[PDB]
Amino acid sequence: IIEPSLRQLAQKYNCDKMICRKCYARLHPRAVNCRKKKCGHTNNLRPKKKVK
Amino acid sequence: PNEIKVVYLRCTGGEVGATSALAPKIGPLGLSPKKVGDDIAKATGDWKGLRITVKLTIQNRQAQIEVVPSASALIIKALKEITFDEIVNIARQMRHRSLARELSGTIKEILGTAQSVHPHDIIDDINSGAVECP
Amino acid sequence: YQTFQRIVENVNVIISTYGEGESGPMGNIMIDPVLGTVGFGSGLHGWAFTLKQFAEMYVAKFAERAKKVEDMMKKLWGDRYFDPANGKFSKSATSPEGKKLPRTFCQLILDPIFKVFDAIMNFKKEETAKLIEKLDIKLDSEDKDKEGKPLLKAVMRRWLP
Amino acid sequence: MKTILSNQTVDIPENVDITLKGRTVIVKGPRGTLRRDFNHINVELSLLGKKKKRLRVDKWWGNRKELATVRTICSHVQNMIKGVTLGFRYKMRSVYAHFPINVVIQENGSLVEIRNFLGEKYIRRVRMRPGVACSVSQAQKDELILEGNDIELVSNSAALIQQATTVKNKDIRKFLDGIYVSEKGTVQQA
Amino acid sequence: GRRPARCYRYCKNKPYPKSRFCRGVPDAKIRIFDLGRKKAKVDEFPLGGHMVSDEYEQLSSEALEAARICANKYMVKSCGRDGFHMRVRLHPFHVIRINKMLQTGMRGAFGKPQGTVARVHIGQVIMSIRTKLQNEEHVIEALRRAKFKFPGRQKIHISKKWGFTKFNADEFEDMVAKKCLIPDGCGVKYVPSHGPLDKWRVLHS
Amino acid sequence: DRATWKSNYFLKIIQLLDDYPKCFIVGADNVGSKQMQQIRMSLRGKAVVLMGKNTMMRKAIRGHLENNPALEKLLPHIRGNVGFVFTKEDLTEIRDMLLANKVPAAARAGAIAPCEVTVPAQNTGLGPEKTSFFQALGITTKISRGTIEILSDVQLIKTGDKVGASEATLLNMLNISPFSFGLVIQQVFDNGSIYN
RNA sequence: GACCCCAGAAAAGGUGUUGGUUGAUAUAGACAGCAGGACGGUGGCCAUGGAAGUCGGAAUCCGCUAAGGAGUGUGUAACA
Ligand SMILES: [Mg+2]
Ligand SMILES: [Mg+2]
Ligand SMILES: [Mg+2]
Ligand SMILES: [Zn+2]
Repeated sequence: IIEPSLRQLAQKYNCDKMICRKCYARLHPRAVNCRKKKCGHTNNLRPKKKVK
Repeated sequence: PNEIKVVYLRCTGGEVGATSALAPKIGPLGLSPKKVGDDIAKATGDWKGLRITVKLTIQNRQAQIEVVPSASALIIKALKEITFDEIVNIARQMRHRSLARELSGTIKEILGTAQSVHPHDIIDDINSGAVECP
Repeated sequence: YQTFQRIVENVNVIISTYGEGESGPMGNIMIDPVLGTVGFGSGLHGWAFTLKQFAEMYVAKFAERAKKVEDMMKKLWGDRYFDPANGKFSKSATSPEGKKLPRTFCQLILDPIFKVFDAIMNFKKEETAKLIEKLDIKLDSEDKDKEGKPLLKAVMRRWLP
Repeated sequence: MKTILSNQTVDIPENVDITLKGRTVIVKGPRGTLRRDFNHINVELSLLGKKKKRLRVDKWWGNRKELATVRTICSHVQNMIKGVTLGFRYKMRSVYAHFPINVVIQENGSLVEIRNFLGEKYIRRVRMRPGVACSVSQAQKDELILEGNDIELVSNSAALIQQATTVKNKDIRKFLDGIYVSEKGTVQQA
Repeated sequence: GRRPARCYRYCKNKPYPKSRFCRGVPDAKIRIFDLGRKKAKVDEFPLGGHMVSDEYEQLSSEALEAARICANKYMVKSCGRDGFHMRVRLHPFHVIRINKMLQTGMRGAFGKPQGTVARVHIGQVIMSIRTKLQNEEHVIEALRRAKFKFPGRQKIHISKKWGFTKFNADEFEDMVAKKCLIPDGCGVKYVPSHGPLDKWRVLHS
Repeated sequence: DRATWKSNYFLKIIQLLDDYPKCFIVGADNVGSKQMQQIRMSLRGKAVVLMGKNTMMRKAIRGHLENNPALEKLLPHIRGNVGFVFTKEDLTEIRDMLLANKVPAAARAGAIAPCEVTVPAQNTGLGPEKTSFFQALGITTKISRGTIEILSDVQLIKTGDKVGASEATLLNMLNISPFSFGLVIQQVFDNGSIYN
């Protein structure tokens, strides 16, 4: 029974992030290029999907 | 407050509709007109547009009296049975009349533009009649 | 208390939407704790109670009996704030001293229940003895040697059948 | 391209005394002493004024990579000033769906025990960084206050708590249990 | 079914066109070389963009078909089916042989025709797209996508010539005005100032 | 077109500054486009209102300053979201008609509330399906006469603090009047004079 | 990473850094941040079970304006 104010706080760290298409790394939502060496810092990113 | 809050709008028109539309869906708000009320409301609202025909209604504890706003497509299709500037010129007299205007001549420009559903070229370099309407 | 009221509200809106009017042939059907048509407890542990018991025993602490318990249940449940320091019910959550007043339901129904739960679950033997003596609880033999949640079941089963 | 000079200046408040022992900055203020040496960066640190008390960081012939260390040093020094003047208070709101999280503060707020995270029997034990104090709130229901002077240590303690409270083998988008840093601010709010 | 393109990437053989000495060649993959509004006049599309190859290599007919379709889908989706014209200026006139192993060995190793490739040189245009001026971005993107179906490296050039013709865009207007060119079809007819005077009488009248 | 539009703004401002000797500088608060439409139509009889970049205003003013000096008084006052209203009617009547047309602005979610609003305990008239919002905000409410009914008056938001989405949508659904405000006169300018 | 033969590599990527080309915005106030607005005819026409800017086929206008698209997205069954 999570109150919405805490739901936003939890989602900020858990859900609302970006994912590299090549290496699945969890990046900050405003990231343009991946931060990890094994994916060539590729700029192919997709938002982490929601639960709805 | 007229014993009821019936200032809601309805978007039924043309065919009867009745219970096929959302007339019974919004009916329990007042519960008074019901299946007689939507029948007579459609009987009055058959004309003034065979389209969706958005309108407002006023309740007298049993029945409904309808006012039909001058929607663009509504009045255009209703007047339809070419530029026909004369008929829009006379049709801007009874208009809603605000249109966020500064002059009345701009109103016929705006609706000769919205009637594009070409008559844009008269509105583009109109020079006659911008004073004629008021 | 807030969760209890949430459940009450949800049931009430269910029956309001999907039932007939208050003027209906059935009549008023919305359940109110002041009407004593909602109860509490736990069936697994064998104890339960309503608004009637606490009000009745507090009236006996303080024909005519029915009137007293009936109009006392209205103070028993609601957004009414009772000060234990004052000893009189108040309808303001702020005292003249400015101190917040716990509401009556939590103050004189939930407070003893919470206190007996904490004493039994944390094994405070003198606390449970004092609580039994204040609440005139009659335990039986073979219940006087147990502790923890079975002792909780025993005390609650005897106190609130 | 070696830029001839890149310099940045930080103003010191009146009630703060900053001493330079080489590249080791010692910031002293009402809340105590913060010490940090920047010996891994080759810069020219100097104290200029007598009433303003400006501190200048200079980097000569810096290429692109090391040109960014000047602002890093200035921001770290400003963090030291903030810590010794107003202190750092991180408020963490412990959020749980079903199982309440029992947070027990042990000796002088240096140890935090998370008991019932997701209703399990293992007790997480987290030791705060030295000089960092933990507290359980009074104005808030499920809130932890982390106070300190070194922002590095305070936020690292907060991250220690947050990453101790971690869900495994589950849809983390669903299971939102844990303690998260609701806000980052100061003491005395000055 | 078809051998990888890297086997026939290089012009390692003399030209082998489908002739009376090379009979039974299977038909190539690409059949339509002009798409879009082929009928548009020269003045309709004043922009020409070319995909100039950098490798003296061989481009398979299947690859040409795939790149043509890749350009066609994007150009239709971006500029509509009436706003561009595509001309693939390579034809697969070279036949590549294959020595299938089921006599056995390298004895009688000469191979039967398998497919057709087009030999292209450095600086040679593979594809040309003519269009309206403001669609330069769309043309460059379309040719950029089409590059991915070819082995070697290709460059996108915004040609100075008006459309598909052989005259510069800045001189095209006054050349037509002073009648050195008459438009017809997608191109123009250059009118030299020598010949019969009756042609000049047909002009200026 | 940007250069032409800026030029058009220059000619517009110089023409209206020459035309109207009486102009009031007015601060635009969190005022909406619909509010501005209403204000322009209300003042369509007598006044005309212009707003734009302060830097553009000041630059055009300084450019026209040789032609009309004493307009430099307005120069160190073109700050923040403000603008000109040109009028020829008297000071207190224009001020009266500007304070008269202040729309009852709805509580926009995420904004700061300047007013302290406490909702009463009345027959709301809402259907018994909006009760979930009353449960989310933390109001205990009961069904009376087949409609939502609040037992006690309750404050919702203090002054000078942020508003929440649920708190705002509840007030929108109740259709009560939240904090209301509009464009307010900063100063006046009467033919080379400055007043408060 | 480290020298003809030569003992090992490709297409394709990089907001790592450097150099170069072309174009653009800007003291009439760039850019990025924080903060406002983001309207009316019009809940535009067909399309339908509901598609009100945002499933689609077409159109791309007007006035208020400082600006607001009959719409770049998220979202609703549609709204919001
Ligand atoms: Mg900073
Ligand atoms: Mg699993
Ligand atoms: Mg050979
Ligand atoms: Zn990656």
